[PDB]
Amino acid sequence: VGTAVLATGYELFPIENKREWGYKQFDNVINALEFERLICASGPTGGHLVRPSDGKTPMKVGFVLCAGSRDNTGIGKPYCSRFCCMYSLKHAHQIMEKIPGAVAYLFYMDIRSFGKMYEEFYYRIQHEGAKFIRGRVANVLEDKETKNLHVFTEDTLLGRPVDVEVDLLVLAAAVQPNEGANELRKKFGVSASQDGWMLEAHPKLNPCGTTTAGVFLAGVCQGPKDIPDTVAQAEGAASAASIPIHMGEVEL
Amino acid sequence: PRIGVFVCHCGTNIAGSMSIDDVVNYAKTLPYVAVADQYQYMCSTPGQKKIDDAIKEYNLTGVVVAACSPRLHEPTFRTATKEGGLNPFRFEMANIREQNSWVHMHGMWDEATQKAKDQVRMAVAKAAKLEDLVPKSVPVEKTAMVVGGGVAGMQAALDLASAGIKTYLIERTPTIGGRMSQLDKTFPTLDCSQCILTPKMVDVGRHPNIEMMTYTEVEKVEGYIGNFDVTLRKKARGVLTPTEATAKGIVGGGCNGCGDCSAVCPVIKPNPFEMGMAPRKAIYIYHAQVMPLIYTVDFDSCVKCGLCVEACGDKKAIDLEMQDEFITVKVGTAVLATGYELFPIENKREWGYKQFDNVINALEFERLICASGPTGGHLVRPSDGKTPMKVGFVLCAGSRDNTGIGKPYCSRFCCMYSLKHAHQIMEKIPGAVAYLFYMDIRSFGKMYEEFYYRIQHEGAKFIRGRVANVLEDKETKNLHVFTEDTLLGRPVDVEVDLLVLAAAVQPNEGANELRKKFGVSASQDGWMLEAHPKLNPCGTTTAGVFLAGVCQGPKDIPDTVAQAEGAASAASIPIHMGEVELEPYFAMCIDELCAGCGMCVNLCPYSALSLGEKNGRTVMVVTEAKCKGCGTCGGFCPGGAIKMQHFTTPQIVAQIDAFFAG
Amino acid sequence: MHEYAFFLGCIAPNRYPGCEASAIKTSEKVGIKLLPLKGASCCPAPGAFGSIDLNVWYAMAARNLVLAEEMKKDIALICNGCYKSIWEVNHILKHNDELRDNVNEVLAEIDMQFKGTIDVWHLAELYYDDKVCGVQKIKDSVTTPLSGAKVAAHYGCHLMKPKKERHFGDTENPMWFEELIGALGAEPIQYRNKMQCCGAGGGVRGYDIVHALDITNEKLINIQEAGADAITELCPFCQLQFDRGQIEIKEKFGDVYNIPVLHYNELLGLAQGMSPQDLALDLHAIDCTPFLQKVL
Amino acid sequence: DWKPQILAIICNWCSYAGADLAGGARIQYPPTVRAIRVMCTGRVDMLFILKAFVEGADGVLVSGCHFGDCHYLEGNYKAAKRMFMIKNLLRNIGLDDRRFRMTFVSASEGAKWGMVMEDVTNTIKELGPSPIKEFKK
Amino acid sequence: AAKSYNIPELDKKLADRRYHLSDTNPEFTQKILKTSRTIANMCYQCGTCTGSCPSAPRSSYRIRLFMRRCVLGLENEALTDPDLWLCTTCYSCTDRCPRDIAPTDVIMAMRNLAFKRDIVPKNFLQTVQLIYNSGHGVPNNDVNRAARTKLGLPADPPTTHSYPEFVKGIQKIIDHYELKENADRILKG
Amino acid sequence: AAKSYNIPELDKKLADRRYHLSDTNPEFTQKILKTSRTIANMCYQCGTCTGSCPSAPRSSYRIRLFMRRCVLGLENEALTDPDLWLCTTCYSCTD
Amino acid sequence: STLFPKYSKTTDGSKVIMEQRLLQQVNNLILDNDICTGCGICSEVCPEEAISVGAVGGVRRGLVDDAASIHVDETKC
Amino acid sequence: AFAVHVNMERCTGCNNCVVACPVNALELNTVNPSSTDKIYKVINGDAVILDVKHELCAGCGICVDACPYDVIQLSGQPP
Ligand SMILES: Cc1cc2nc3c(=O)[nH]c(=O)nc-3n(C[C@H](O)[C@H](O)[C@H](O)COP(=O)(O)OP(=O)(O)OC[C@H]3O[C@@H](n4cnc5c(N)ncnc54)[C@H](O)[C@@H]3O)c2cc1C
Ligand code: SF4
Ligand code: SF4
Ligand code: SF4
Ligand code: SF4
Ligand code: SF4
Ligand code: SF4
Ligand code: SF4
Ligand code: SF4
Ligand code: SF4
Ligand code: SF4
Ligand code: SF4
Ligand code: SF4
Ligand code: SF4
Ligand code: SF4
Ligand code: FES
Repeated sequence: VGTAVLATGYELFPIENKREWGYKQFDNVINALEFERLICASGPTGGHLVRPSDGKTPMKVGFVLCAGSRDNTGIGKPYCSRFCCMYSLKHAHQIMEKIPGAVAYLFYMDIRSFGKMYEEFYYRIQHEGAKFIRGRVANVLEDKETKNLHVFTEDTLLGRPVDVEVDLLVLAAAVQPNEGANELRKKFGVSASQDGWMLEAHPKLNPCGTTTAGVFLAGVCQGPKDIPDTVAQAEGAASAASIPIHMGEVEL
Repeated sequence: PRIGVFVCHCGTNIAGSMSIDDVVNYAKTLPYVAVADQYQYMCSTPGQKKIDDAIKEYNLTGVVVAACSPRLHEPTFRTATKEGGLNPFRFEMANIREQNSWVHMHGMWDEATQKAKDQVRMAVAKAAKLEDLVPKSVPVEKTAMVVGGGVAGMQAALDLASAGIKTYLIERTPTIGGRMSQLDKTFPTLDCSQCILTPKMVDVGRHPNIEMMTYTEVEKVEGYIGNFDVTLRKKARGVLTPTEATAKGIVGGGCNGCGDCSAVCPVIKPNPFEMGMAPRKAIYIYHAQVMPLIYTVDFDSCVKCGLCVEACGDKKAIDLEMQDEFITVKVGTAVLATGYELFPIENKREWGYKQFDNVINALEFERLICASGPTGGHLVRPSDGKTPMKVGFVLCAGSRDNTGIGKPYCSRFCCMYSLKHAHQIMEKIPGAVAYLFYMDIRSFGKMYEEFYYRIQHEGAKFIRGRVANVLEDKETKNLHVFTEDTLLGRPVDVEVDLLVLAAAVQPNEGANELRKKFGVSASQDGWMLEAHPKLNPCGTTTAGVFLAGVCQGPKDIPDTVAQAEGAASAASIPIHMGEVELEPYFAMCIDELCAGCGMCVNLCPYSALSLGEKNGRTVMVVTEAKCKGCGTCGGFCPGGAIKMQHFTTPQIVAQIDAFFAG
Repeated sequence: MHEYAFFLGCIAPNRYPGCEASAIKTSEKVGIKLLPLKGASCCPAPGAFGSIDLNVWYAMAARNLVLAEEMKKDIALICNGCYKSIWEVNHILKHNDELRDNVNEVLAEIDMQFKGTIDVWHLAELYYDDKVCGVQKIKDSVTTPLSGAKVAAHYGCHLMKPKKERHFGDTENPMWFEELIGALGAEPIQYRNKMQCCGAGGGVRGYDIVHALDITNEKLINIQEAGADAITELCPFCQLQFDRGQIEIKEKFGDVYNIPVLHYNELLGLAQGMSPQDLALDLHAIDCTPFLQKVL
Repeated sequence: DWKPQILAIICNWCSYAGADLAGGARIQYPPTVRAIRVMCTGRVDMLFILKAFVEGADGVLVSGCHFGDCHYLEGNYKAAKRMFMIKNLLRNIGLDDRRFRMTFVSASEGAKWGMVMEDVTNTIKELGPSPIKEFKK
Repeated sequence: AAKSYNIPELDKKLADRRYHLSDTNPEFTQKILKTSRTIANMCYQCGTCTGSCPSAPRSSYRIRLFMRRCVLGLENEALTDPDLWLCTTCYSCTDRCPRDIAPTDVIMAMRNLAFKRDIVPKNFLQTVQLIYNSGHGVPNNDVNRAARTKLGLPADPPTTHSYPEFVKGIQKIIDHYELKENADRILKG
Repeated sequence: AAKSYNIPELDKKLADRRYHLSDTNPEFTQKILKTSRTIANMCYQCGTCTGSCPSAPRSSYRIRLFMRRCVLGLENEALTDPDLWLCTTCYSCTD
Repeated sequence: STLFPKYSKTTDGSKVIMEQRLLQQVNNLILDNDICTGCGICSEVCPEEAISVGAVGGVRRGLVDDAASIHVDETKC
Repeated sequence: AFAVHVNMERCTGCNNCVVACPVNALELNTVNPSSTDKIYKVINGDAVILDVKHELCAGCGICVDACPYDVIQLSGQPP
C-alpha cells in the first residue's frame, strides 16, 4: 500500500476501579454503553429499560457525569472525554420520554454543551424536566432489600449535602484508547500523546498527519470526539492520504 | 405492467402496528400486482436477493416496497432494482413505517392497517405508470473556488492545489490569514500564532495551482454542479503587482513593498486589522507579514494628493484612477469559508463596553497583548496608558443568553481564549492577578483540561458567577464588577483596572448575502447549514458547494483545519472523476402540445426555460442541465405541454384516483 | 390642550399636596389638562398589596382603570408605584384572556366591566414626549432660571423596570429625566450607582425599616459625595423614603445630610414661578430653605 | 359509517421531512390523512386539487416550506398564489372553502406536523361529508 | 440527624441538613409557576440576580437560593424563610436574568402562598385594614386637610375620601377574596 | 452595609456580606499551604468532600466552604468559624 | 463592535474641536469660531466633502449658540 | 435652509418678525420679485412659521434680533 489511515476508536475506561461507585458490586449500577444497549429497541430487552436486579421498570435514574474523568488521583483520566455530558443529556431525555413519570437526576460538575445546537439541546432537556444537581458524586450505597442506590454528594449551588435514592445509576465513564491500539501504532511507527492517544504532526495546523510520513489519523483514536468531528477528521485524513497517491511521486 | 409488492416488517417496528398479512393479501388482490411478499429486513442482503429473485421469476415490470421513508432508502432499493434487470426508476416506495406505524402505535390497529392498504394502493398505482429514466451525466470543470482566505480557506486551497486541481482563492481583504493572523499566542500549546501561520501563507502565495485573488468579491453566481459561472469584482486596489505592471508595460516593476508611499501619505485613519487601535495611512498594509505585500490604497479616504506616486517614483506602482474591474470565472465546485465577527456587545448596557474606557473585548485584548500591536506588546490601560495590575475576564458575554439581545449558543472557544489571556497577563505583568467570572468552564478538547489545570496552578482566580453589572469609578477609572460568587454564596465587588469581555461570535458581515448567492440555507443559530448534521458536516444541500471553518459554526483552529480538508476532499471527489450524474427529474417540453405562449418562461428561478424555433413553430426549450426538477412550470402550463419525468400528471392523478378507489 | 384623567394616588394628596397642586398648575401652563378621577382609590399598592394577593391586586387596579374607561379618557400619573399597578394591570388584562374573565366576574358583583380601551401615562413621560409637551415646551414655560443649583435625579424602579415590560429604553444609564431637570435650568449631576433602589419598595419600608434605611443611606452618601443640593424624584414613595428616612436615619444612625427632596412637579412649579407657600414646602421633613436661597 | 377522506400533498424537502421527524419522535395523531409527496409545492397544479375535490375528498391539505425556505428558491410562492385562487373558486362554486388549507411546515417541526394533522381532522369532522358525492348521482 | 429525639433544642441543633427526594413538592412548584407566570424551572443558577440585588449585600437574602428552592420544590424552606420579605421588587434581577426569568415574580407568588399559610408581617395586614376602611393605603388626616385648605385645594381629594359610595364596592372586592376575614383573624393573637 | 455606624447590634445586622479584594490574605494562604503540605489552591469546588463528610449532615460545617475560604484568603472568616472544630479527621474527603 | 476609533466633536468654549482618538495617536481639527468668516472656501476645497456651511449670518452676529459657521463630519474627514 | 422655532407661550403678536424677515420682504419690496413664499404670518395672535420643511430661511438673525421679548430661537445645526 502507498499510504495508511489509522482509525482504531476507543473503549470505556474500567470504572470498577473507582470503588466508591459500586459498579461491579451493585447490580443496578451500569455504564453508558450498557444503558445505550438497554434502551435500544434492538437490544436484549424489547427496548424497555428495566432494573438488572429484578427486571422492574425504574422510576428514578441517576447519571454520574465525569465518572473517572478530570481526575488527577491516578485512577481515572485527567482529561475530559468530550461527549459524556451530551450523551447523558440524551439518556435523560430518553428515559423521561420512554417511562412516563420517571425523573432523571444528573450529578454534574460543568455541563459541557459546546457544539452546534448543543446548548439548545441542554435547554430542551432542562425544559422537559431533568434535575441538574451540581455536585460530583462522593459515594454510592446500596439498600440491602430494595436494591436501590443511595447517591451521596453535595448540591454545591444549594449548599447542602444530598441523599438521592434512585432505582438505576448510570456512570458516564471516561474513554480510553482501544485494546491493542498501542501495539498497532507501534507497528506503524506512530507516537503517543501525553493523554495516551495517538499523536499528530502539528497539534494546531496538522491534526490528521503523523510525524511518520504516509500514516494519517482519523477519529477518536487521536482523541475523543463526536460523530460530526470524527467524520470531518476522517475526510481530512482521506484527503491527506490522497495527496501523494494522485501525484504518484513523493520526494524524500 | 407487472408489479411486485414487498412489505417489510422492519423487525416488528411495522408488524407491531399493523397486520402485515392483511396488507399482503390486499396487495395480492390489487390490480396489476404479480407478486406480493414480505420479509423482516428488506434493506438487508436477503431482502435485495428476494427482490431480485422475484423480478427474475415473475418478469416484473416494476417494484413497490412498503417500508421506511424514501429519503432513507431510495438509493438502496434503486440499486437493488437495477441489479435484477430493471431500470432504477421503475421503483416506488410506500412509507408505512414513519408515517403509519410510529404515529399510529397505540390503541388503533385496523385503522393503521387500512391506512397501510391505502398507501400501498397509491404506490402501486404510481408504479404501474412509471417508466424508464436515465440520469444525466454532466462534465465538471477542473477548477475550484475557495471564498475566504482565513486558515480554513487557505487549508482548503492548499489541499485542492496539492491534489492537482487549479484553485481560485477569493479574499475580500488585501491579505490572506484571517483571525488567526490577529491572534497573538494560541491555546493550548502557546505557540506564536502569527509565526506558525507564516509558512502556510508563503505556500499559498507561491503555489502554481492557486490563483490568489485578494481584495475581490463575488458579485453573482449562476450554474450548477457542472459549471458555475462566477463573476468576481476586482476592487480598485490602486497599486499594481509586478506582473500586472509588466503586462501594462512598466518594465521597472510594480510594488516591492518598500513603504515610501505610506511614509509620505498625510491621511491617517484607523487600522481595521488592529481593531482600530492603531493609525494607518491612506495607502497601507495591515501588518508587516501580509502575504501579498502590495500596499492597497483606501479610495474612500485618499485625497489624491499625489505624494504617493512621487514617492513610488520609477516603480510606478500607484494608479490613483483605477476602477472596479469585473471578471467571470467558470468553476466546477465551490468552498465557502467566510469565518466570523464578534457580536456587538455594546448592546449589553450593563457591561459598559463603549461607555467605560477600560472595558475592551477579546480581539482588542489580543491585539494589545501582541508584540506587533499598537503598543510594544505592553498591555496598558486605554484610559491613561498605565499598566493594569488586576484584570477581569467576563466569560459568556452575550452567549447562552435567551433574552433576545445576546446569542443563545456557546461560542466554543471563549473559555479557552480567556484562560490563554489570563496566563498571558500573569506572565507578562509581574504581580498582576487575573479574575475570571465564569459560568461553566468548557475545556473539552485535547490538552484543554490540562491547560485549565495549569492556569489555575499559576494562580488565576475562578469566580463562578455571571457578571451582573459594571460600574466605573469616576476618578481612577477603575471598574467595579458586581456579581455573586455562587460557590462561596456571597455577592462580590471586585475592582479591576481592566475588564475584558469574552464576547460571542456571529457570522461575518455579508455572509448571508454570499450564501444566498450560492444557494445555501441557514441554521437555527444563523450559521450556514450542512447537508446532514451528523454524517455530512461539510457539504450543503445544493450540490457542488461545501462549507469549511467557523462559517458553519464556531470552532478552534484544529477543528477548522480538519473541516477545511474534509471540504477540500469532498470538492475534489467530482473533479477527479470528471463526470457527475444529475437526478433525472427534469422538465421535458412536448413540442406538438406547446402553443408558444411563453408564459412559463418567467416561472423558472434557474432560467432553464426559453422560447425557441423548432419546425417553424415557436415552442419552449428546456436546458435540461439547468432544470432542477421543482415542477413549477409543469404545474403551471395549462395545455399540459410540460412533462415532469418521475412525477408526471398521469402518475400523480393515478395516485389520487387510487386513493379514492374503494 | 390634551386632556387626561388624573389618577392621584395616596401619598401625593394626603402627605404632599403641593405635588398635586403644582401638577395641575404646571400641566395646565403647558398644553395638558388634568381632570379629576371620580372616586379613584389606592391603586392597590404593588408591594404591600401585591405581596398579599395578586387577584385582589388585579381587581382593584382594574376598577381604577374602568373608572377612567367610563370617563373615556387616558390616565395620567405622577407616581412610579401607581404606574406599576395601573399601567401593568392594564397591559396584562389587555392580553391575558383568562385573567380578563376572572377580573370581570369579580367586578360584575359591583356592576362594572373591564374592556381595555384606554392608555396609561406618567406625567414625566408626557412632558418628555414630543407630540404632547416636549422638552422645548418645558424650556419655554420656565420663567425662573433656577440656575446655579446641583440637582440629583432618582428615577426609581417601577417606571423603567423591567425593560422587557416597559418602553423607556435603557435602564443602565438613562438621561431623559436628566434632560427635564436641565430644561429647568438646574444642572443635573451624576452620582455613583444612580439607578439603585431607594429601599422603600415591596413593603420593606414597613417590614424592616433598618434594612430599608440602610439601602436609602447608601444612596444619600453617594448623592452627598457628588454634591447635590436637592434630589428630584418622580415617585411619592421614593420622596417619602428620602424625606422621612433622612429623619429616621438621623435618629437611628448618626448621619446628617439635610438634602431637600422634591418631586419634579414641585421643581417645575418653582421654575414656572409658583410660590413656596403655594407648593407647601413646609410639609416636608427636610427644610428646603438652603435650596430656595440658592435658586432664588 | 362515515370516515373523513383527507388527502395531503406535501413537498419532499420540508413537509415530508417534518412528517418523518414526527414519526421518528413518536408523535401520535389520528390516521385520517394520506399523503402524495411531490418534490416542491410548486408542482401542485390546481387541477390536482380540483380533481381530488370532485372525486370526493372531504378535505385537501397542501403542505410546504416556509416562505424563503423553499429548496427551489421560490417554488412555494407560486403554490401560495395558486391556493389563494383555489380558495376563491371553491367559495364561489358553493363548496365550503375551509375544506382546503395550505400549511407551511419546516423540516424540524414534527410537533407542528402532528398539530396540523389533528386540526385538519377536527375541522373536516365538524364540516361533515362533502356534498359532491351526493350531488353527482 | 440520626432520628427524631423529641428534645426540641437537640432537634434544632441536629436537624437533618441533607436534601432527600421526599423533600420535593412538585405541587408547590406548579403553583409557583402558575401564579408567577414565569419560566422559573429554567434557572441555571448563574448568580446574576443575586449579583444585582440591593438587599443581598446587607442581609442573608439570596434570590438565587429562592429560585433553587422553587426548582427543587422546597416548600417549608422557602415559605418560612424570614428573608422572603426583604425583596423591594426593584426588578433588577428580572432586568438582567439571561434566561428571561422573573425572580421577583417568583418571590411575589411565594409571598402569596406564605399569606395563605398565615405567615405574613403585620404592616401588610394593617394596610389591608386601612384600604378596607377608606380605600386608601395612606389616608388623609386633619393636619393635611388644613394644609390642603391653605393651599387652595378642597379639604379632601376627589378620591373615595370624598366619594364614600365606592368604598362599599372596594369592600365587596376585598370580601370576595376574604382578605379582610383573614387579615383580622391573623392580627387577632 | 453603607458604612460603620458604631451601634453594635446594627453593625451585626447590616454587616457587609459582599466580598472585596481587600478581604484576601495571600500570606494566610501561603501559611496554610506550607503547614498543610497539600495543593489546596487547586480545588475546583466539586463538592465531593462535603458529600462524604459525616459532620455535614448534622451541622453547618462545610469543608468545601473552608477550602474556598483558604483559596480566597478569607482569614478571620475561616479561623473564627466555630465549625472549625467539628472535623473528626476521618479523612474521607482526602480519600 | 470595536471602540477605539473614537470620533468626538466638542465645543470647548469658542473653539470647536473635532477629534479622532486612538490609543496613542490623535487627530485634532480645531476651528476657531471667533475668526471664521462664513466663506465656503473650506467646503469647496475639502477633498473628502465633509465640511458644510451653517447659519453664517446668525453665527457671525452672535444670535446662534448651538452651532458654528461650519459643520465638519469628523467621521468623513 | 435652517430651522426657526417660535415660543408660542410668550409671543404677543407684535408682527415685527413678519415685517423684518428679508424673505418675507422679497415679494413687495424687490424689483421683479423672485420668490413669493413667506416664513412667518401671525395667525390668532402668535407667529406661525409656514416654512414647515425648512427650505427658505437663511440664518440671517434679523428675526431673532427683531422680536422685542426674545422668543425666536434660531437653530444653526441640521434638524
Ligand atoms: C479572541 C479570539 C482568540 C482566539 N484564540 C484562539 C486560539 O488561541 N486558538 C485557536 O485554536 N483558536 C482561537 N480562536 C478561534 C480562531 O480564531 C478560529 O478557530 C479560526 O480563526 C477560524 O478561521 P476561519 O478561516 O474559519 O475564519 P476567519 O479566520 O475569520 O477567516 C475568514 C476569512 O474570510 C474572509 N471573508 C469573509 N467574508 C468574505 C467574503 N464574503 N468574501 C471573501 N472573503 C471573505 C475574511 O476576511 C477572513 O479573511 C480565537 C478566536 C478569538 C475571537
Ligand atoms: S464531557 Fe462532561 S461528563 Fe464527560 S468528562 Fe467532560 S465534563 Fe465530564
Ligand atoms: S427497509 Fe426500512 S422498514 Fe424495512 S427493515 Fe430496513 S429500515 Fe426497517
Ligand atoms: S512606494 Fe510604490 S513600490 Fe513602494 S510600497 Fe508604495 S506602492 Fe509599493
Ligand atoms: S494620493 Fe495622497 S492621500 Fe492618497 S495615498 Fe497618495 S499620498 Fe496618501
Ligand atoms: S465557550 Fe465558555 S465563555 Fe464562550 S460562550 Fe461557551 S461557556 Fe461561555
Ligand atoms: S410549455 Fe405551456 S406555458 Fe410554456 S410556452 Fe408552451 S404552452 Fe406556454
Ligand atoms: S422544473 Fe421547470 S421551473 Fe423548475 S427548474 Fe426545472 S424548468 Fe425551471
Ligand atoms: S439570573 Fe436568572 S438564570 Fe441566573 S440564577 Fe438568577 S434566576 Fe437563575
Ligand atoms: S426585585 Fe427583589 S430579588 Fe430582584 S434585585 Fe430587586 S430586591 Fe433583589
Ligand atoms: S477539596 Fe473538595 S471541593 Fe475541592 S476538589 Fe477536592 S473534593 Fe472537590
Ligand atoms: S476529615 Fe472527615 S469530618 Fe473532616 S472534613 Fe473530611 S470528611 Fe469531613
Ligand atoms: S469658513 Fe472655512 S475657509 Fe472660511 S474662514 Fe472659516 S474655516 Fe476658513
Ligand atoms: S433667519 Fe432671516 S431668513 Fe430666516 S426666518 Fe429669520 S429673518 Fe427670515
Ligand atoms: S416678533 Fe416675537 S413676539 Fe412678535 S410675533 Fe414674532 S415671535 Fe411673536
Ligand atoms: S421544497 Fe417544499 S415548498 Fe418547495
